Amino acid sequence: QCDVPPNSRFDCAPDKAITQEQCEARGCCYIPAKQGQPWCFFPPSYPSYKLENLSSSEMGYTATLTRTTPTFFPKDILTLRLDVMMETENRLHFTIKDPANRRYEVPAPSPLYSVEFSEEPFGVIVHRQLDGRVLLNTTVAPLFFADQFLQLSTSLPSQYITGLAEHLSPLMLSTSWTRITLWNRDLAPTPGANLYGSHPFYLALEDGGSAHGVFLLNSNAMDVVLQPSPALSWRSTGGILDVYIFLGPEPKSVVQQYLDVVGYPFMPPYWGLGFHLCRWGYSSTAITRQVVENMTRAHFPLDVQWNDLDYMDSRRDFTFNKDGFRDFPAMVQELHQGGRRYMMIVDPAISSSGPAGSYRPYDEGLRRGVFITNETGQPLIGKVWPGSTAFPDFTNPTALAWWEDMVAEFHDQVPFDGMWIDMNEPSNFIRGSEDGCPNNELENPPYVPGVVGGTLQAATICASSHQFLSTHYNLHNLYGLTEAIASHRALVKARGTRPFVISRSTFAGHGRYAGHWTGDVWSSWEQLASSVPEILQFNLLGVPLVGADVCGFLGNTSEELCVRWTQLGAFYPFMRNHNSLLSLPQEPYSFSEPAQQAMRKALTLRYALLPHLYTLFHQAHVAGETVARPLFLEFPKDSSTWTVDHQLLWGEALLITPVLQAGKAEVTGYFPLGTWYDLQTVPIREPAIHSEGQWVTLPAPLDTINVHLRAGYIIPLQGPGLTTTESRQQPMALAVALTKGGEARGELFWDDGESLEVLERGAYTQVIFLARNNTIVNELVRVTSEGAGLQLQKVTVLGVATAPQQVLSNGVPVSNFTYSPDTKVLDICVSLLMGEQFLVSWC
Ligand SMILES: *[C@@H]1O[C@H](CO)[C@@H](O[C@@H]2O[C@H](CO)[C@@H](O[C@@H]3O[C@H](CO)[C@@H](O)[C@H](O)[C@@H]3O)[C@H](O)[C@H]2NC(C)=O)[C@H](O)[C@H]1NC(C)=O
Ligand SMILES: *[C@@H]1O[C@H](CO[C@@H]2O[C@@H](C)[C@@H](O)[C@@H](O)[C@@H]2O)[C@@H](O[C@@H]2O[C@H](CO)[C@@H](O)[C@H](O)[C@H]2NC(C)=O)[C@H](O)[C@H]1NC(C)=O
Ligand SMILES: *[C@@H]1O[C@H](CO)[C@@H](O[C@@H]2O[C@H](CO)[C@@H](O)[C@H](O)[C@H]2NC(C)=O)[C@H](O)[C@H]1NC(C)=O
Ligand SMILES: CCCCCCC[C@@H]1N[C@@H](CO)[C@H](O)[C@H]1O
Ligand SMILES: *[C@@H]1O[C@H](CO)[C@@H](O)[C@H](O)[C@H]1NC(C)=O
Ligand SMILES: *[C@@H]1O[C@H](CO)[C@@H](O)[C@H](O)[C@H]1NC(C)=O
Ligand SMILES: [Cl-]
Ligand SMILES: [Cl-]
Ligand SMILES: [Cl-]
Repeated sequence: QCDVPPNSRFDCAPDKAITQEQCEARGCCYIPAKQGQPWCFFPPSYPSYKLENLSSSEMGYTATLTRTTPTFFPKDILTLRLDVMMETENRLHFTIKDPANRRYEVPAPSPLYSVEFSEEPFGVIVHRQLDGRVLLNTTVAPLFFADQFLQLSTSLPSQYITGLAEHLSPLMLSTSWTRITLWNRDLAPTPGANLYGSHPFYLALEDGGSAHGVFLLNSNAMDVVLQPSPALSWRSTGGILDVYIFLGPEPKSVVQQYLDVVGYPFMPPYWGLGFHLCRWGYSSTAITRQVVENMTRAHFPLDVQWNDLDYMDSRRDFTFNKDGFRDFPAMVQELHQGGRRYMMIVDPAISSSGPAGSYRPYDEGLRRGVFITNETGQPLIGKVWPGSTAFPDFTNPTALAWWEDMVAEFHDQVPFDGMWIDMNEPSNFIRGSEDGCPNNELENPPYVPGVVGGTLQAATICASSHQFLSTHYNLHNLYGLTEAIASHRALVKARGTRPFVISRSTFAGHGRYAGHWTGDVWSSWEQLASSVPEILQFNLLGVPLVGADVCGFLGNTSEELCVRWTQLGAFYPFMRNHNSLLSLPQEPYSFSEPAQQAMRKALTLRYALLPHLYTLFHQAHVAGETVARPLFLEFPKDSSTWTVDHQLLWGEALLITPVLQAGKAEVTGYFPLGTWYDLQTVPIREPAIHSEGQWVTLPAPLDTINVHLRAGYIIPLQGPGLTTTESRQQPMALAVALTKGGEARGELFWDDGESLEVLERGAYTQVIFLARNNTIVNELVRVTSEGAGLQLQKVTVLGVATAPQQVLSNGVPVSNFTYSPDTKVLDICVSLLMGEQFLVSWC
């Protein structure tokens, strides 16, 4: 009975340090590890639930689950209801609930899956129908379902699993007895720690390159434990088991299927894809204006100027000081006059210490009962930047109305273009409240997940504090998401155009409302390298508008680190350089001339690619696609890609291989089977890498980042500007990467860059580009006033093996072309319109 292979032992003492006698008294097996692996584990006969009265419904199954022997946890729920819903051919959904009490809940034709059930011990078994592979099997360990402890386990199909944000780790999670804690926490990113957000989703790869995803729709503090058998255990401190399985079979299909439940990514405004520049320490409008002046003087693109806490009066939301920021409104109006936008920090917590009637956000918040309350029904008071603060309850419909009013009234004073919502874990400088927290089972639960500080109260507010929908215990992991939703709506009402919200704290489904940055990353080579997996991970989780602080936030960047970080950072979907109060300056213009040139080239290339990046965001928004994606999403059948997380793709076609280490003049990266053209051969070293699926060492001097364009793809480009206001007026270009057989395909999505309801109203242009048999044509999917008059002036064709004798545009010899026999590049001058059918030919 105790003859269980070490890697298959499930922990029977997750709650406490246990002796052999206590372990055996629990009905568990005690076998010390020979050097982590649990010493106290469940025998196969450990009491679980028994399935009874399984019955077939329309859309699936229902059953009773009965536990006859209590666990070592208090308040086992001995009778459960199982509901299985076969929702689509790709999506299976099951719940396990208490039928006697409403518990907290987060607010050939055949399916790809088959489901069967173990009776005793109870388990759900999900097979992939096509190849019989076991994807889910919850029979592997007991089902625990107590008031403050849920545990469901499964076998995994492989050692390859990704998800369960937010943590600083490789894209592929370690299955070596790893405890991953989901409890939103203000902490500078470091490995093994619960960070700002919680995404209870994983994607599991299968031998051969198929994949499936599992979402547990549970917002409680949880541990997810991975062991090398391989297997996973969800361990939640409340709510219910609400489980979705997504059958893929392609990894990109798993992600889209997940996003079909939690929401497709919001469409950002075009300007939001430009360069953002911020620090804590721009302590006046004069200094802030000098940042824009200095960037402009040195020909550095900048779409958006930001301020941190500097702008506020005594670090309070919806104020500006009358010292350095007396003329704040004029500053922002002037930014708009120059074609730039403005962003500023907003904290959730509201100063509670001001004289009554002197600070409207608090005074009005008190009147309308917007704040999280304590045992006596008064506002819970903590400490953040302004001192004593109350915390808005963004589950309260009246708090939403209050937040809309405060944002709209402040926007009437200072016409900011979005909100940078920080400290929204929610972060508390003291433990729970100024008054501490009561002694109850929510504050002191029977199972505390592996959170930093060892308590649910650490760096946040009391768990038993009251919100409109439930206790903070159940809602904590949603706090940031609820603020992001409230802020999205507030910005839609205030401005009447697409909202731009960048949030620190997140939850599953965040990407439907807002973007994210990875928080207080050190200015280190390690954090530069760690940013690639984390940006890729957020893309898999439907938050494609993500990036890290370019050059790092904490400490002092070096010039070499800031060159490499700007080079990589230019391929973050959200690109912002941000810097701490105590740091040396790190604006592009603050470095040596050669570092400035490298940084200017990185920004120039990003601005040139913006029509492509915007089209990739359109695909995320309409089809649940990733923007930044790991190689394994695009080449899943090549198992060499599975562990690659220091390279990224933009969409299907652009491979970025950054230097992530000091003192390097070369980088080794994986090239999937195919031809990869060096983007340096496109007017804005091997001209083409011919790969069989192999590692290639590339030259990568300090002034260089390796970027390759996949053969078979066409990229739309636009001319330069220091803003997207300027760049969107420039003529466009195509980069056409031919296959050996002379084929390529690409597309362009164009709209006005900021209106709401564009796709519903049809207020966009959509064009497909096709290369075939020495011709390039456009195919007009939709042509409207927005995009019709886009000028195409240049067509660069890569992989043209012989010099053409003639190049025609609509049947007429072109004004000029150049052909380079060394690089096999054909560069063609044209005068065409994206929205009018053209034919470019050569021979
Ligand atoms: C629920 O939250 C409220 C605040 O909204 C807490 O009120 C606080 O209660 C303490 C006493 O328990 C007050 O401390 C007292 O302050 C006065 C001076 O103002 C001092 O003379 C007393 O010796 C004592 O320190 C505190 O002022 C008050 N805070 C505010 C903002 O009024 C309440 O205690 C919370 N309830 C629980 C059970 O946590
Ligand atoms: C499993 O179900 C049986 C039978 O339940 C009946 O039929 C169902 C379709 C549904 O309509 C129920 O409401 C019916 O009662 C349960 O056994 C019955 O228990 C009830 C109440 O204790 C009793 O009145 C009947 O005599 C029993 N009927 C039979 C045929 O034995 C049984 O309790 C269910 N098991 C569990 C664990 O819930
Ligand atoms: C799902 O997991 C269960 C438990 O690990 C597997 O059931 C065991 O199968 C082994 C080998 O066939 C038997 O010797 C054990 O007696 C079974 N245990 C129990 C509790 O039934 C089961 O095979 C797995 N199902 C699938 C389809 O893989
Ligand atoms: C110099 C110490 C820096 C650490 C504190 C930063 C506090 C706050 N959080 C940052 C964003 O995560 C932001 O820049 C600042 O307002
Ligand atoms: C802008 O550049 C000037 C001239 O080099 C410098 O004195 C000033 O401090 C800079 N200001 C900022 C905010 O970088
Ligand atoms: C960064 O540089 C400044 C100036 O030399 C210094 O005071 C500060 O401590 C440095 N920061 C770190 C973390 O070394
Ligand atoms: Cl012992
Ligand atoms: Cl509740
Ligand atoms: Cl390999």
